[PDB]
Amino acid sequence: RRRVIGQRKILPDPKFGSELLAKFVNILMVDGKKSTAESIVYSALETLAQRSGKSELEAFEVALENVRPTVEVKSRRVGGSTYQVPVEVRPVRRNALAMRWIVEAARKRGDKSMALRLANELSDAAENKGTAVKKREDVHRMAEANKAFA
Amino acid sequence: RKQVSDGVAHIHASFNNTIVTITDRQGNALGWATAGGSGFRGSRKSTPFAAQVAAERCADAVKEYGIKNLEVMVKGPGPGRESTIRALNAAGFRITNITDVTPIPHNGCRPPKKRRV
Amino acid sequence: EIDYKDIATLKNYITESGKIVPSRITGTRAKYQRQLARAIKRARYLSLLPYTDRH
Amino acid sequence: IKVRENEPFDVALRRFKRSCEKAGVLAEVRRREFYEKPTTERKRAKASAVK
RNA sequence: AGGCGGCCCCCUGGACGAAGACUGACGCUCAGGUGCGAAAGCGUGGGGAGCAAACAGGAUUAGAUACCCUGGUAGUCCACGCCGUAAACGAUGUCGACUUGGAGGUUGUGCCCUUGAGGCGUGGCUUCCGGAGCUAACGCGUUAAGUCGACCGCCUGGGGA
Repeated sequence: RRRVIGQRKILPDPKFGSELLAKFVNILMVDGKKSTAESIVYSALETLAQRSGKSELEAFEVALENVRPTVEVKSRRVGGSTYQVPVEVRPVRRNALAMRWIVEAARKRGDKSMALRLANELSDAAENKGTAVKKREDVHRMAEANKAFA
Repeated sequence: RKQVSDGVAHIHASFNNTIVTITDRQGNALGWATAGGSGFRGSRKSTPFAAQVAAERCADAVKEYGIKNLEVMVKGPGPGRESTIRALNAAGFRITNITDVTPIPHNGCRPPKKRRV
Repeated sequence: EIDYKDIATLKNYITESGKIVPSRITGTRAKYQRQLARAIKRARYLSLLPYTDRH
Repeated sequence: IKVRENEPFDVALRRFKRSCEKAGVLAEVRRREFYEKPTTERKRAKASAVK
C-alpha cells in the first residue's frame, strides 16, 4: 500500500555520534542481543586502526565508500513475460548497501570469534583483491548497462 | 582504397528487425550490419540500442572511406529511425536528405486477406 | 473545370507525401471528392504526378 | 500540414493532433449519425470560408 | 440475385422526369416453359510468379495430427464447358393504394421581388431517428411487420430425414 514509510528514525551511537554506527549494530545483532554487538563494533576495528589512511574515525566508512551505486537490476513481470529492469538506489540506501553485504559475509564465516569473522571481510572490503568477490557487484554493473526496450 | 566523403545509406527499421547498409551514389554497398549480428533477437531487434550497435558497426565498416556527407533511404514503420540517424551522425556524417521508401503495400503479388495487430 | 489536368490545382489537394487529403480538411462534398480523386488518379496516367512519392 | 518538411529531418514528429483518427475523419464510427445530426455543435461549416 | 472497381477507345443493356403527342384497357400475375454463380469441384486444353490444402523437415508439447517456420502438389489465372451451390442472410415473392414528423445526401423537373458566400416547390433513388397501428418480443414505421384488393408457391414438433 501507499500511506507507509519511508524510513523510521534511529538514534546515533552515543560514543561516536554516528547514525551509520547505529544502523550497523541493529543489523549486526542477533536475537535482539545488542549488548553483545556493542562489544563487537570497534573490537573488530583493532587491526584497522593504523591501516586506515583516513584515520581510525573513517576506518569503517571507507568500506562503505567503496560501493555507492545509483541503480540495481530487478526481474519484473509485465504479463506472460518477465524481464530485467533497472531500479533506482536512493540516497537513503546508497550509504547502507555495502554495510548489509559485510554482515552477511561475517555471519556466513566459521573461524575465530565474531569480532574476527567481521574483521576478515573488513580487511578486504575496500581492496576487493579476493577471487570471485566482485560478483557481489554484478547486480549494479548489469544496471548501469541495462538496455531493455527504450 | 580511395576516400569519397559522399554516400547513401539504406536503413530498414521494423517492430521486429533493424538493418543498416551504406552504399555509394551508384548503389554499391561499402558496409553492412544487422542487429542480429550485433547480438539482438526477436522483438528486441527493433530497439534504439540494438540499432545503435549495428549503425556504429556499419559506420566502422565504412571507416576506410572517410565519409562526411550522406543521404538516407528509410524503410519500415519502426520508431528507431531518429535514434539510428543520430547514432550514425555520431560518426561525423551530415545527413542532407532523408526519404522514406517503405513497401507499405502498393504492392504486386497476391493481396493478403488476414487481419492486423 | 476548364481542363482538369492543372497540376498546380491538383498539388493543392495532396499532402507533402502526395496523399489525397480527406474531404473534411477541404470542406469538400463527396460528389466532388470522388471526381477530384478520379482527377488525381488520372493525373498519374498523364505522368503529371507519381503513383507514390516513394518512386 | 503535420509532417511538411522535406530533405533534412531530426527526432520523431509522428504524434500529432487533428485529421486521421478523430477531429474529424476515422475512428468513433460506432457513433454513426453523430457525424451529421448534431450540426452546429460538431460541424462549423457552413460556407463563406474553406467550404 | 450472385455481384461488378483498376488507365483509354469502340460498341452496348437497364433506370428517371415535365408539358404535350399516339393507340384506346393494348394491362397485372403466372403451373409448366426460356434464361443468370460469390466460391469450391469436375471436363477438354493451357499455365505456375504469388499463396497453398495434402505430404515432408524442425520446433513448441503429455502428444501437437494446430499456431510458429523452411519447402510444396491440386486449385486460384485463361479459351472455355458442366452444375445450378451458400449465412444466394440487408431473412422483406410480384402488382395496386391510403397515411405523420425530422435530420441528411443525390438525380430529374419547374420556379424564385434569388442583395444567399444561394433559396424553394415537385417526381425517382435513399441513410438514420421518430408518431399511429400490428406482433409474445425485437421492432416495422409512408422505400411498413399499419391498411387492403389481384396472382403463384410454402407451413402444421423434434430424434430418425
